[PDB]
Amino acid sequence: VSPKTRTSNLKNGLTIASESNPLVQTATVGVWIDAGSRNENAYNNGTAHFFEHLAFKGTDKRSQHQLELDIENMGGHLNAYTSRESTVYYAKSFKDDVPKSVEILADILQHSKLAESAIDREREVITRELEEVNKQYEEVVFDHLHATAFMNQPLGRTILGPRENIQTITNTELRKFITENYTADRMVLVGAGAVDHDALVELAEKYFSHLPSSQSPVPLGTPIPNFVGSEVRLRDDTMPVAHIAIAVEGVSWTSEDYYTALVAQAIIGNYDRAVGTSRHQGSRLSNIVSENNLANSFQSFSTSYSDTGLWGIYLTSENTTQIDDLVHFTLKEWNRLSTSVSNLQVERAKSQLKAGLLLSLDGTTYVAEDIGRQLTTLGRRVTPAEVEAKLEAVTEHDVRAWAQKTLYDKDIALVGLGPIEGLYDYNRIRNDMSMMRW
Amino acid sequence: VLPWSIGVIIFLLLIITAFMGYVLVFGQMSLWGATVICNLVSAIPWLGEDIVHFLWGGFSVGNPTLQRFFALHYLMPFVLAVFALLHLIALHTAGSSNPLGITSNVDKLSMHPYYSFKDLITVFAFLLMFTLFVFFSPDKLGHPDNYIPANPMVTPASIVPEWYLLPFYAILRAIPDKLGGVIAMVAAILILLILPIVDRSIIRGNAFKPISKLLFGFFICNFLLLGVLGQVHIEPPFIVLGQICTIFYFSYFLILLPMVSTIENIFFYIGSL
Amino acid sequence: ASITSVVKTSELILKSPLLSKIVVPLAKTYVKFSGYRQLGFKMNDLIIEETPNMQLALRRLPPTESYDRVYRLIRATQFSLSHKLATGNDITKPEEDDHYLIPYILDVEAEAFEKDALDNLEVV
Amino acid sequence: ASITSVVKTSELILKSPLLSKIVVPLAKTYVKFSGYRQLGFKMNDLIIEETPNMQLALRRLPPTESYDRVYRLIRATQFSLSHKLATGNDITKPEEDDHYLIPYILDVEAEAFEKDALDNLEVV
Amino acid sequence: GKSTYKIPDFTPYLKKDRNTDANRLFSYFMIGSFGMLSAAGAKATVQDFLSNMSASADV
Amino acid sequence: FSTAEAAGVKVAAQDGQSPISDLSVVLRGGSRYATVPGVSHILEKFAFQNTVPKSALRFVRELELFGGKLYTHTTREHIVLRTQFLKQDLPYFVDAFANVLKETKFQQFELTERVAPVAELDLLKRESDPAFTALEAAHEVAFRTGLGNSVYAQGYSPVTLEDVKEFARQVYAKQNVAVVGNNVVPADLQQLVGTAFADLQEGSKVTQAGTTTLHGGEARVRTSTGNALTIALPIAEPKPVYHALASFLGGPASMPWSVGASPLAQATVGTHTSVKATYHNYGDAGLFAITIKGDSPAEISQVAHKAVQALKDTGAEVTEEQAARAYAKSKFAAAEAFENPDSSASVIGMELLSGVSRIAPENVQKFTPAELSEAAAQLSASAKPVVAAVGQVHALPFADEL
Amino acid sequence: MALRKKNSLLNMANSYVLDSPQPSNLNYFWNFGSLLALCLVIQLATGITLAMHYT
Ligand code: HEC
Ligand code: HEC
Ligand SMILES: CCCCCCCCCCCCO[C@@H]1O[C@H](CO)[C@@H](O[C@H]2O[C@H](CO)[C@@H](O)[C@H](O)[C@H]2O)[C@H](O)[C@H]1O
Ligand SMILES: CCCCCCCCCCCCO[C@@H]1O[C@H](CO)[C@@H](O[C@H]2O[C@H](CO)[C@@H](O)[C@H](O)[C@H]2O)[C@H](O)[C@H]1O
Repeated sequence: VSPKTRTSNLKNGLTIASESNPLVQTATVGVWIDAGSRNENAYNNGTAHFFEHLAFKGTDKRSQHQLELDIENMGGHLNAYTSRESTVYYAKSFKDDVPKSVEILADILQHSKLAESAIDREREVITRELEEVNKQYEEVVFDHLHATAFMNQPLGRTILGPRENIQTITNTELRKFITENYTADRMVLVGAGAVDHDALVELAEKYFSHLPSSQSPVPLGTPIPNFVGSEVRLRDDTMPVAHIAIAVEGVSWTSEDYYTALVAQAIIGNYDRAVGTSRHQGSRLSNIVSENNLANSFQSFSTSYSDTGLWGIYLTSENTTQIDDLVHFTLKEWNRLSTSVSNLQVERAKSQLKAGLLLSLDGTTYVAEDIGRQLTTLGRRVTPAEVEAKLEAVTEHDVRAWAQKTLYDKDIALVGLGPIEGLYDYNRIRNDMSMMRW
Repeated sequence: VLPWSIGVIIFLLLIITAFMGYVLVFGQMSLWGATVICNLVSAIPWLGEDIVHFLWGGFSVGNPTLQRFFALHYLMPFVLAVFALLHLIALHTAGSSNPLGITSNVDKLSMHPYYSFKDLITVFAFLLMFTLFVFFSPDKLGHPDNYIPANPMVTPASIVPEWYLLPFYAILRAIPDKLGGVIAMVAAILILLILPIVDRSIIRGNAFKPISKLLFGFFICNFLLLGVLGQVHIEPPFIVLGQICTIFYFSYFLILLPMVSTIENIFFYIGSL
Repeated sequence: ASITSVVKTSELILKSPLLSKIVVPLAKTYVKFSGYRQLGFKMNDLIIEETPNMQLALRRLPPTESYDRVYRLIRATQFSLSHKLATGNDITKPEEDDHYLIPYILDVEAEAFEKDALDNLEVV
Repeated sequence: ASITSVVKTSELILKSPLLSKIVVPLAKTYVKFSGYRQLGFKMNDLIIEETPNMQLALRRLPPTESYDRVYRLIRATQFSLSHKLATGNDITKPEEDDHYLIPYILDVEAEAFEKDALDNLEVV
Repeated sequence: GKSTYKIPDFTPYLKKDRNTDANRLFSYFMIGSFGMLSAAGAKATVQDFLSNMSASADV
Repeated sequence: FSTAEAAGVKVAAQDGQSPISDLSVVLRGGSRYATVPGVSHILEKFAFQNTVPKSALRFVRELELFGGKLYTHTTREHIVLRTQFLKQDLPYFVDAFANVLKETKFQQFELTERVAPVAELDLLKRESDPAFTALEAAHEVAFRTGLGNSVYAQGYSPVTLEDVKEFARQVYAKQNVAVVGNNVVPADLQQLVGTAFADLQEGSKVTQAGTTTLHGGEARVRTSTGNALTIALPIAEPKPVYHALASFLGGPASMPWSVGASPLAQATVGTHTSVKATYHNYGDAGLFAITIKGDSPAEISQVAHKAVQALKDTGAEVTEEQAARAYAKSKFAAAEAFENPDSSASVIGMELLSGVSRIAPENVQKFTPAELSEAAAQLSASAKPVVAAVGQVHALPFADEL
Repeated sequence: MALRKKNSLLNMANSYVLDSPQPSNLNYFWNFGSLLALCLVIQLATGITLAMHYT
């Protein structure tokens, strides 16, 4: 039984949340922000990611070099990432180096220089990043998947932004972005590991007290997405492995079906030929794929946002003449969530998840990421007892009902990359979303 | 299993083809055979009578029946040839079985010239048998009544099918009920479809199975007895004998083959330890 | 039928004293009349192999056993087509009639049947 | 007919002043009426490729030329099925209608025809 | 022209209510109507055609 | 971690406040003990195959009912088999480890169809990183055998089922087995290990055939899939100061989109290359390595010169600031290693199987600038420098150039 | 593998009427092939029926 997550507010509306662990000697403090690429329009798309680079380029006090040294001398490291809906900046350190790290984080967020010289320098670095993501196939696949599923909508934009924007981002629009978005009511200061809650609250009162509040404070995790069934094909005959994603519109963080969607996802599950145990897994699709060598791997996913989600599967295969079989078998396994699933599969998946949701949290950074994610998406940390009750409430009837409204005979977004000649056209793929025999 | 199952349908098509061809002569056997075989359809409940009138195209076997059987008898051999080709295409995935029942993948021969020249021997043996019947005894296998023109009034002494259908006719006579008899007669052909299930042996074929070989001998001779009983008069003691042979026919598929094949499995294992 | 079935039933018989007393001598005569040894086969050479399970068990034979099986099948095929029987050393002696394949197929089937059972497990 | 034939005969015409004076303007209008440029093709995209010789010449294209050919064919196929024509930059301008393939096929055929000749050589 | 994340313009064709049940239902009504007439036409064709085999007017 | 003994097996457990328990069996069976090359990798991959009580398939299907996870790895020193599960399911996992050590049926088909193919995919995935290859090659040059044996099974030298069965007869024995339980009640674990591992052979301590000998030289692994260079210096007397020196010289950045303030990090400026100093203590010898990967062989060469200069410069003088920065970076590195379950298990495993008491992160020694400069001076003046080049080896530096 | 591809008979049908890879730009003059197949089927059905009544 894990220690209780303590939560406090400041006056401005900044949330402080902590989970102490007297068994460890390191601590992860950081700032989770309910803001990301989705907050840009089409003209300043790429700003949030641009800022992440400049946050570490020097502040009004410490220069770039001083910043580097200060962190080196702390002993730990700083890390940051910007997603579509969330920005994080954290610092892993030693137990007694926590006040230094909070001070550095507060500095880079509130008091960054954003000097024209450094804007101009990063503008090349980020330009080069556009031609090197090209290698990270999973990311290429999922970025096209968002682009097409949420065609011409904010969620459909990339995080990097277009080349044209990177050339025209000014310090003014950077400043404007972080002034509008990085507000106290959108931010959570999180500490996990060897942190005292009351010590962290004092550090927050010392460094984050002069944060602007937004004019209209909505609750944390507050958002209209209109999914487009569609396909992107990026055929490349020179690649040896095909990467394919298929997704339907999934569920948001606060959907009533959030846990039902997780159980459904767990019924299909994951597979990887390189892992020893995978040939033995209970999942039907796993068995079909492994026996027939249809794929190197597949990974079911259920990605959530504030007002929508994507639920689907990501497949990789070298079997380029049997891609049709791989996709056929995968969609027919989805059909069975609507037609055939019983207490047998549902109870097996529930058992696997009851542990899985707890197992994931195995280090201070994972704990901090869990506190931060939950606080910025749900507005509270959900206790393991509540999660256990929500999972227990998922029945076979619930899964069937969900699949019949979400999956059965629905439009898909489909992205294929590599030697995908044998992936059939949209109609034949989409026709596998139903069974004529049912 | 697939070439075998298609094979059973080829056999049904051959029966229908040959039945209709026999009617085209329109002798006494032609007419009276068509009458009694087509009347078996009257057993189908509710719609049986309507179906018979629809087949006949009238109220009895007559000109409409004859003309439609001509058209169908012309067509059926083409259908038969297609199914014959399908069963071969299905077989081509496994290749031919062989008299040892083991794999032949280890030692293959080209179909030509070896089987081409071996097929010539039986072609010439066949042609010799053909010649002896066609040129020297052309009427031995036939019924003299078919040289009498069809007469709906006079009923021939004995209405029997051609010899090759006789075992199924004996099976039909064995069941007293009309519908019962028809079901049994059809089952006698369709029961071939369950051999793949009821044969429980771990070994393919009988070359090495002494008990199965004896049972096969009895089964074959019983099928010949059924044939003979199909052309006797319905009189004692052939009535009871017909029933016993019919029981034996069905019990081969349903009881004996499953028993014997299970036991031989055990004897092979224990006997070689 | 499965080799598993055959082997289990045989073991029930070999356990019962009465049963073994009456079955074992019959099985020995059955095998003598079967006459597969007169073609230089071992019993296990006759088991139907055109099955996924049996293909897997055959792949798992040690190379030596595998090469010798191929020779027995070819030699037997040659006796069959010539209408001759084995003579001398080609006749399989009862001591050479070893169940070389049975352990392999029993393991393949063990897993196949466990898989079927576990595909129907119900959390209690 | 062979590309070699076509190329040689064309060169005979281009040499003769009179012939070129009357043929070249006709050929230019022929190509205008042909209208393959309206589907964004280059002339050489239309040459029949289901021959061993042409398969060989296509394999010998530089990768860039090869990738661009594939795109032109796909784009033209999409215009065809939509019953639209190319517009703007998709229309092949006369300066872009380059004989990218002709040198490759002429070399492949050169060897094929030399081979045929030399297969019939007679020591004198 | 260059970025493959900028989906080409499909606004001339995209339906605003594309994810609604009403939208699917309409297209299945068309498919269903076509199946319905094909079934009714098949029935009429088969019935009229096979009736040739029933007793003719001279019988 | 309260060290105790249960039925001849050393058991170390630390109770915690989490629903997640990690039980790890640490075996004295790493590559330095390998009878035949690659056997320790194979034995690791043969864990949780068919046992006599329970099939591999049945184990995996039941582990999915508990939602447990299985992690295995081989080092030069140990094989580690870790399971992660919910606290309450401890008895199941103890019994499963007992079945693996007592009753593994090492069947030839498992080796051909299951174990060997997976071991080969494991290796190919690691070698995708040229820096991994370079540091493996450097150990091979430096030690030849023992520590110089490959950790992973390779295709050129095949392991047989007799090899694996023999090695397992040595390794799977009370003398070579330690159990480490993170977030496991220590009294409960002792009771369960005491009943489950009672019937395990006693066996004897597995030993390295032959003494560790140090050698200098060059290795030139020609690949087409990336470029890297390791500059290693074999250490005859492993000392804790080399940790501080590794962290000082550094190489990785402590901040996104930055180069870093470490000497080796500063050696990469203007190049798309990365660098990393590491020190490996193996008890009786050590290896101090500096690995540089990059896309350009020219840039790698350029950095490699600066890197050896940096080490020489350190041998000259370290500032007080720099020495404190080294203490901080080193304490932190020790802490996160004791947190990560993979490394944690092996740390206490070493304490239990050898007798090297673990150095708590709170007891990491502070080295003065004098002690650090002295350590760097010994390295710059080593008689046996090792260089492993990977990739376009014709364009990478040689030992005599450095 | 999908049954339509695995089974040899189904696979022959499959290769002609279902998976058969066609150019994506055939116009309506490619439809006469199937019309000819339709006429041939109509001629068979009507022809066999006329044969049942013709002398
Ligand atoms: C017996 C099977 C049969 C088949 C198959 C058949 N027909 Fe006929 N066909 C007939 C009969 C019987 C007649 C004569 C009765 C009649 O004229 O309608 C006939 C008559 C015709 C006539 C003359 C029609 C008239 O009355 O003016 C034509 C033309 C003809 N067939 C063409 C074809 C063609 C073309 C095909 C196929 C390609 C074909 N037939 C297939 C039986 C057949
Ligand atoms: C009831 C079953 C059945 C019927 C009826 C049948 N076949 Fe066969 N046929 C088979 C089977 C089963 C095989 C595969 C036998 C094998 O090689 O082991 C076969 C194989 C063959 C072969 C391969 C050579 C051979 O004799 O083994 C030919 C040729 C053949 N059949 C022709 C025909 C023809 C022609 C007809 C009728 C017109 C026909 N068959 C009717 C079941 C049948
Ligand atoms: C597996 C398929 C099922 C078996 C198929 C059944 C085959 C034929 C049965 C019905 C055939 C005769 O059935 C009969 O059909 C004809 C039309 O064809 C109908 O007749 C009706 O329409 C025709 C014209 O369309 C008119 O000339 C007539 O006056 C009118 O009554 C009869 O109302 C119906 O009783
Ligand atoms: C038109 C009515 C529908 C019935 C089909 C028509 C009957 C004619 C079929 C027999 C002729 C042989 O048909 C031949 O079969 C094989 C497999 O089936 C096809 O083979 C093709 O498909 C299979 C998979 O679909 C691939 O293994 C193969 O690489 C490819 O060439 C041939 O391209 C076709 O020429």
